[PDB]
Amino acid sequence: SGALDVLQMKEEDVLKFLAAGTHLGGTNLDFQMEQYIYKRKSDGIYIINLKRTWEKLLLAARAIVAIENPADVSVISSRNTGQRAVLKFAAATGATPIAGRFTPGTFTNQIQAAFREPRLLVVTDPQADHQPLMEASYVNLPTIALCNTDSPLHYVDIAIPCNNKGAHSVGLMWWMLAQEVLRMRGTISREHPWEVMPDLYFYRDPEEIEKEEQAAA
Amino acid sequence: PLAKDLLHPSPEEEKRKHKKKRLVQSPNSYFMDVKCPGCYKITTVFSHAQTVVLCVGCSTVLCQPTGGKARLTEGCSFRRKQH
Amino acid sequence: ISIKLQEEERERRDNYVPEVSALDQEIIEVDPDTKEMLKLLDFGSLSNLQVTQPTVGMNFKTPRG
Amino acid sequence: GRMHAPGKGLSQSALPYRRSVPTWLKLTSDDVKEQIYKLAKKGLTPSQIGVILRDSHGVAQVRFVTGNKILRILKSKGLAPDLPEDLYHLIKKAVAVRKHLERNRKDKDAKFRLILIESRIHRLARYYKTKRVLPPNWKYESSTASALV
Amino acid sequence: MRAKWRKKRMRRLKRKRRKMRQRSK
Amino acid sequence: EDVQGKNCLTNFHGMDLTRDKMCSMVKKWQTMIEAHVDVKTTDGYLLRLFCVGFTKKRNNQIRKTSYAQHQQVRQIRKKMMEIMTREV
Amino acid sequence: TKKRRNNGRAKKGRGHVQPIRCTNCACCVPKDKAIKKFVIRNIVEAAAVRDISEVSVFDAYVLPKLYVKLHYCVSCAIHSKVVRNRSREARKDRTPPP
RNA sequence: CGCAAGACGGACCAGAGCGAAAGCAUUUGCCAAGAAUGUUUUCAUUAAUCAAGAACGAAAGUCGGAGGUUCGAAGACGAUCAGAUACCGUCGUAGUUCCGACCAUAAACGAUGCCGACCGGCGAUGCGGCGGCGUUAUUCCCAUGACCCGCCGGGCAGCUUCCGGGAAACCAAAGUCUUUGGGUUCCGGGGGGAGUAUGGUUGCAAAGCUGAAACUUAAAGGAAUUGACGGAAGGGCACCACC
Repeated sequence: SGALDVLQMKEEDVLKFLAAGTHLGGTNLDFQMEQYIYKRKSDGIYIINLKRTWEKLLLAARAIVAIENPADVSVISSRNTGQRAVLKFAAATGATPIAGRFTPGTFTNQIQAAFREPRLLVVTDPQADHQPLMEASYVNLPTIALCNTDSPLHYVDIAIPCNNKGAHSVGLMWWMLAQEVLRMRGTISREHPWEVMPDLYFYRDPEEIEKEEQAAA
Repeated sequence: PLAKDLLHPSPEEEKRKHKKKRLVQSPNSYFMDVKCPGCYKITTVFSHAQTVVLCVGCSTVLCQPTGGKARLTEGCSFRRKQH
Repeated sequence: ISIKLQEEERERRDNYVPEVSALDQEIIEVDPDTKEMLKLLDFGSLSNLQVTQPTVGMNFKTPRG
Repeated sequence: GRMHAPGKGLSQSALPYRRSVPTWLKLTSDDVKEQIYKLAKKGLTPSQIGVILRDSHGVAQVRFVTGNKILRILKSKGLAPDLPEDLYHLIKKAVAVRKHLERNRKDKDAKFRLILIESRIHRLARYYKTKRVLPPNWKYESSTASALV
Repeated sequence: MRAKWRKKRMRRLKRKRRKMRQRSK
Repeated sequence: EDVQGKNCLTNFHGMDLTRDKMCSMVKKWQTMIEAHVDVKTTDGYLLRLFCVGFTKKRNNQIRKTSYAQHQQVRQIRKKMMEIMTREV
Repeated sequence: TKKRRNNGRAKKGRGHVQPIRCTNCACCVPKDKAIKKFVIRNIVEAAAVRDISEVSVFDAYVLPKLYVKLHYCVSCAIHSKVVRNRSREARKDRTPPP
């Protein structure tokens, strides 16, 4: 990510951030997130530094590529938004998804059915996905987190500063991270705007799913 | 944050802090070239004056004392002078 | 429950993608303060960034009680 | 923490690092001393002198401009008071309170604040007798106090 | 026996000892 | 004051507010400001005018309380007394 | 053992508060300690707002309300079922109930 | 509708303020006092805590006046009751109020000595100061108020956290303690006997301050858990319950 040109932030990537809204923080600020910030607005909303966002994205992707067997990375979302995004990320990268309800004791109770024993976690929200962050602290699990400006950084080893609230922002942030782990692995080249479209990862409200079910004809 | 540059406080952080609690102790006051338009002479007034600084050869009364910074009378301008 | 397909609206339909993405805005709405931070990156001037007149009267907090 | 209050105030005056005089100040150390003499003759304390100087005449610290400080400039020539200004002001306050408390025996709060002020006096008296800037024979008595204005 | 009433009893018992001691004076 | 013949001729004796209204006005989280003025008209009628005032929570006021200082209260009270004298 | 942090009452930096009298009983209770409940209440509930408005000399006359600030003795209050005992978790809830 | 007297200061009134604590709430004036902030003012170690000694010290209570509205120890009754010298009710003296003199005690409590340093996060509030788009008033600009968004200090607090501690309940202090030493005052040593006897001392008195022993005893006690129990709160079931 650093002092390098091949992994430097490109122009269409900035348009994809600014369009999604990954530069819009909360109204609140976590004390641990004060470095991943530029300034407030009027209306009180904190603006994230998209460079620092990209620096954490590549650091995260670097950590994800360093895991040799991909099938032991846990890609966790509980909140609606990320459910689809993580389910596609694991298709792209050959990781294992946990979309929705996280059973307490998946990482801890060795007799449970959902006893997955990963080497690295990715987390859509530290607040909503707090149980797996806590259970990472019982079986040594590094955690990557998609952290809003008011996301608690307890048990978070790389915090990617985003707007993990908004549906566009999350789908985008997962797509960026999925496309970067593949580029670093060497499954895509960096000269081709990637065939997979960031709209593929977006959560779709069932008002907008029943907008598709009508408007085909 | 664990790691803070305690020797190198960014000037946004230093001017924020209490004057006594700054890495090196530094006041929040300054001297003003206060000039009234009626008179010719530039008087040196202290920002946190706490007296009635008069025009010597009376054309006016320049500042009036308050809690902190004195009120410079309407008509008067000020340059903050430094070394 | 857990069946073979999973289940032709979750495996097949979830590969739904429109003509052009919602991130393909011709005119991106933008405040002067994220213009101020992109100006302190390599991205000082883009063509498809229409900077709004800034929001006036800071009045966003929920009244207490 | 204050002497006779629970107050943990931090309203201190904070001198700058650079003891070096500024540039703009055109008054030489002698004319500052001459103006200090002019203020002392009018009937002002080293506290009141220092305020009037830094306000109207842009002289931050007399110690910075000259070598010496305002009481030691008063004292060298003999414009300094016989008993210190701060112990004067406590004795002045104690005579004010005691006069109020002559016809207000009900005012128990006053009486308690008098004892706190009396303690400030005795405490400073004891300090200045170690530095012999008061006679060893001196002792603040509240009956002898009204003559000490 | 509430501790306040134990005190009151012991206080009135002490008052009846400065009666039998008040005769020899 | 006078009774002519099937006509009780009456004269103003004192205005009062309805307990209903007076109670409705006294809300928590604001300062009540009362005043009273011993005054005399140009004709020799002597009145005691009691004023009441309540500080207003502003249009954009996010802070819960709407209290005056005491100097603010007593300057208001001083203007109440000044005006009730001035207009009697 | 200490049940409440704020020892039942709402004084922190006082030492003394003026007492009031519980309305049901008449027991001297500290103001801050007392369970104060303000009651705005129509002089007639529902059965008579029909009948009285019909015999209202006026056309479109709103009724008055009755404004009484009740104080309560802690016993006064719990017997009268104004405040219930709560679980040691739910004791810490200070939001007035919906 | 008035008149008189004496209490008392509702609602506003807050986990708000001030005070060393006890305490302090109509208006206005006078009187001295005070913390906090502001300070490129002054003195220059003057300080922290404290045997002796001292000031203030709720309520009740005592002595001599003044006043006595309400309320009400004692007492007189009227009920309840087996009894009821009590709870309930009607009267009601001392007292409650004011003045001068005592008394010096309260679960006088944050049951938490004072001073100082350090170690988390958060949004509030009160006081002062400083800065910043905007709205409103004195409209005629200012500059001041009223909101608004921040920061700094000082205060009463609150929430939150595996800082750490603790027997735990809990505590940003009750932490920085076997990795034990920042300064200093008071004070505890199983339960009773006992805050008793005795001596001194203060007090007009009531009593307060200091204060044992014999003897007796295997526990008394703290916090938390489970159960049973309630003349506590809520929910649920049953024609061996009701409708």
